[PDB]
Amino acid sequence: DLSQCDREPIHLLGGIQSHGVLLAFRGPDRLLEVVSANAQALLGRPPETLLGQPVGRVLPAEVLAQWEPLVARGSVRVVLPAGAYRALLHESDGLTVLELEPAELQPGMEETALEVVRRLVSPLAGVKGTQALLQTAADTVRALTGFDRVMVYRFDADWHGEVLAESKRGGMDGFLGMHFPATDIPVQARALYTRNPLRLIADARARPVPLLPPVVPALGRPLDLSNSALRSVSPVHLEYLRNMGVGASFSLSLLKEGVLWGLIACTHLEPLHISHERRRACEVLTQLLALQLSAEERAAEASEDAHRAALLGQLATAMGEGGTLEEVLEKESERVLALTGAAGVALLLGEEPLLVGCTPAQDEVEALVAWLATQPFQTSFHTDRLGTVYPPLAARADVAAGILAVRLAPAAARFAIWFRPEVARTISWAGNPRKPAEPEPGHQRLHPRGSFQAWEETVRDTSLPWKRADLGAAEGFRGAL
Ligand SMILES: *C/C=C1/C(=C/C2=NC(=C\c3[nH]c(/C=C4\NC(=O)C(C=C)=C4C)c(C)c3CCC(=O)O)/C(CCC(=O)O)=C2C)NC(=O)[C@H]1C
Repeated sequence: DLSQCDREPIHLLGGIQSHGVLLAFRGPDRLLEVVSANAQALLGRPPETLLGQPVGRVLPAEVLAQWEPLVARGSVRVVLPAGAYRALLHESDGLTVLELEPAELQPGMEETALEVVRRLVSPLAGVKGTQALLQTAADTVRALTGFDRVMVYRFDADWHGEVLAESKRGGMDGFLGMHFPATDIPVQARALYTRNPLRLIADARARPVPLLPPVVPALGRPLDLSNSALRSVSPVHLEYLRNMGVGASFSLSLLKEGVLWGLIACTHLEPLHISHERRRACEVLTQLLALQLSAEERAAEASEDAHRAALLGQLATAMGEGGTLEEVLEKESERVLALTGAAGVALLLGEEPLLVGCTPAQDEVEALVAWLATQPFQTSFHTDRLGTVYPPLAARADVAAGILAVRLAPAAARFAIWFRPEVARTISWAGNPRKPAEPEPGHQRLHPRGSFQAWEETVRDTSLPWKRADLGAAEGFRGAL
């Protein structure tokens, strides 16, 4: 992909976080093949001397005595000398990978989890706007995690993001409404998070624990840690969190109708571990928000549709109430523009264009009509930045930053073109986006940027996007012309 942020193979770093232990076994004798260098944390004896041993001679009796439900469920609670641990299994590179990490200590967590689910599945939830949905999603995740700050972060069209909503304890500073470059979460990070929706950085300042040996010897590269709960993250991102003053981090992928829409990102000023079962509870809340968002969006799409269907009906009644088509369209100007949420429309019904609302002058309409007759667009053409593809109108963002054109004749140049002004938006970046990272001379190390202080730009010359109901309304109005 684009830069070297994207090139770091974050699933192949060969380290796990220090609060857990990892063990990987091969073949039917279950021979210890990959083990973390801290494995004495939970194995009585030094890990390098257990490379090669069958699992019955490696693992504590405790874990062994739970081996059956472990194998069949992929997850079980074990009570070690060192406390209650949560043991997880998965498969990677032809190995069975056992991960142990401290287990949930509150017997009532799940009970607490069901109560915050209620807040978010609630009878008529999200009824005071989807902003209120985002806030409640932030509120319930922080209520359940104890994280100092919880945010809802949304990826925009170019994969830079913005904070839509924030929930934070009193005195925490936040980033509500701020924008962040796409490189802050690079492309191979976003692909990993599409397949693994959860990740915890329990202590941003702790050192990664290496795996032994540093390659899986069959393959000659490190063990793949894509599906590991204990995967230690890219050192650059740990530096990023240090620069933010963040001691611990936990984020959840928001997948909406197949694709990565955003994250629920949590941060804490001190280290903080969240149990595997408490993070699975937070995942239920994220899927719940994604469900509520989809439901609310489809409903909005449906209600908008009915509005445009009401309109063409009111225009149909209006025609055939007397007069010519140009006559009734002129009187029904407001409805004609409403169909696509436009400020103006030019109709080429044969002769010189009929100009309704604010449109460019007659001559600019004639030039554009002649140019649209050249392009390939089947039946309808639309853009929200006319000026990047049609320079003669590039300076008239006041009346024609976006257009929506429909063909009224096969080879002839007959069209309805709706126009939209620009919509200026003043955005605050968290840091200077022209300098999204501080590379070392020679560009081999790379470091995060040093400051996240507000940096303001106004985006000009672009209209509100054309909505699906806009294109539907226009297609339906071609018949009447
Ligand atoms: C040149 C490389 C860069 C880089 C690398 C990077 N970032 C990664 C993960 C990650 N970044 C964020 C960003 C944010 N956290 C916030 O709170 C906000 C806004 C308020 C932002 C924009 C997040 C949330 C994550 C996910 C991990 C987490 O802490 O929850 C990764 C992948 C880490 C991994 O191993 O998975 C990489 C490689 N960041 C840069 O800024 C540049 C320099």
